Amino acid sequence: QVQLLESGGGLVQPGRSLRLSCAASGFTFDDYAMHWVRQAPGKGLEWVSGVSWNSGTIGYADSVKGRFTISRDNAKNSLYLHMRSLRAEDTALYYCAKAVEMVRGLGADPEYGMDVWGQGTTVTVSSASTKGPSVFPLAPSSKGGTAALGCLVKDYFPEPVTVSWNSGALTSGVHTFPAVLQSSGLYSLSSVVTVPSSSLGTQTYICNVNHKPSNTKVDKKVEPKS
Amino acid sequence: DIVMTQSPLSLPVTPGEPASISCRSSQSLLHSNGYNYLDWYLQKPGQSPQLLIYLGSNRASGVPDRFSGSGSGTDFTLKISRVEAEDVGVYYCMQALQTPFTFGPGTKVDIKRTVAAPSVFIFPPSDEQLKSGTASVVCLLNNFYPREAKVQWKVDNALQSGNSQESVTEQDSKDSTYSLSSTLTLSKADYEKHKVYACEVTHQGLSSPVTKSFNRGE
Amino acid sequence: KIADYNYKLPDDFTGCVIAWNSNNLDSKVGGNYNYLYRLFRKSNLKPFERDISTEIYQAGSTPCNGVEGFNCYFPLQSYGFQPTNGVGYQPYRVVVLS
Repeated sequence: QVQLLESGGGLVQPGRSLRLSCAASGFTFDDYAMHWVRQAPGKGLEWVSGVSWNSGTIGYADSVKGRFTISRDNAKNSLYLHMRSLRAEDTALYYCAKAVEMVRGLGADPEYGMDVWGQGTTVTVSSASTKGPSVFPLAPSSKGGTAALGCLVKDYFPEPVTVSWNSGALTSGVHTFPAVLQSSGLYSLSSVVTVPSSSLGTQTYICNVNHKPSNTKVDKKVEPKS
Repeated sequence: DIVMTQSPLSLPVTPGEPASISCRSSQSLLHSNGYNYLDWYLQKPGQSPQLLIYLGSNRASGVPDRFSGSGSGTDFTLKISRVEAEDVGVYYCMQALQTPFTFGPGTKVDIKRTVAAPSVFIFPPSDEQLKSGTASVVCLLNNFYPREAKVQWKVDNALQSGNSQESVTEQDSKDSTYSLSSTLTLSKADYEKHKVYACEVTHQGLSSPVTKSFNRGE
Repeated sequence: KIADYNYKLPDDFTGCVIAWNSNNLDSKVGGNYNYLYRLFRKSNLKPFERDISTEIYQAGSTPCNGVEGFNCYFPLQSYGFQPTNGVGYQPYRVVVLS
């Protein structure tokens, strides 16, 4: 049972020193190569750092030359990564893992083998002010056909929020599209539901929004501006 | 840095026939022993990235057997031989001859569906929303398959880039539904100085790229 | 510095020391900038110590908060292992067997 525990998350300011710890278990630690993989939120996955079996730093990425540190605690089977001078975009969903290739198996030291991704933490590297959530009804157009109406959650911070539809009564057609991030760390999502168009009168249209950090549970309503 | 490309950017394949994806490099991955260093990796929606195959043909015990490796010199291919609808997901390839390591663009593979002309709607922002100081004009591209259909926001026939963000949902199990909410951001002053806003959709089945345009007020 | 702040070897050594040039390997295409070494620390290590205290070196009382390079000295010094590696500049790999 190979296991990797990731710690070092939470709300952190960019530009500040950061400490990330990954604990390894279920396999002999200090005989394998090891890897940190960058993963910008809202984007793909990219290699950021690594280290050899002998605890030798592989190097650093293009934009982070000579300002991160990767080290290995061989005593308690752990690995640490320290970051400095974060910006808004150096935020990443960093992942920890090891290498498949064994010492004296199949020249040169084998260091590839992205194999067992420990669930990487979600270090939130951003500096945004407290924005009161702005939920708003995307009103239904008078659409035979299928009506499309929504609720938009914009200018809110922190990002964690939840939208339910008619308190669970409306389940068919709900799609909460990802919140587009703006220049000033502003979040703007739109939950859109397609509903039968013959029930514009019998249905009172409510959406429930939950901003847990602000304890904002609001039962708003969608009405066509006409 | 070694130049790497993945082709094609997306290939919809039918179960029952093999598939060929390719990664192209700017350097020959041959070594003194003659072994390339291209390793293929996979990820599903909701999954962390996962391994596919080592070095294409140099194999370790336990790797899946349906994924074959071929190619030569600088350019190699991953071949999907055994067919299943699970093969859908994103693919990546790595080079280990020179440091640092780097991912390619990565490509997404999905099961093909019958090509449907999209239903396009357009939604003017509400006035009380307009009071906030920005106009959020909405376009709805419902049921365009594949995602190849492109969107063009036009205020008074403006060819523009930026300020338009199109959110597309995950592949809905119903007819591979692809629903897109396109938000166009306009200034409060810009709203009142122009009249018509047009969301244009270009789809393969749409011989006429539809132009849903609405006007201020009604 | 190599003793106090780089690596405090125990004064008594029961074994042997071997060092050798690694210019052709421990040097990147145009300088091995990825390799650093610990020269900045206000505290002394125990002999044979694995110090993972890579926190920003603060020789004064400046509230760095994580800020580096402005009254907040970077803990490490950068080996420039370029093709300019001479007899004193070469990367000498060192092993002590105790």
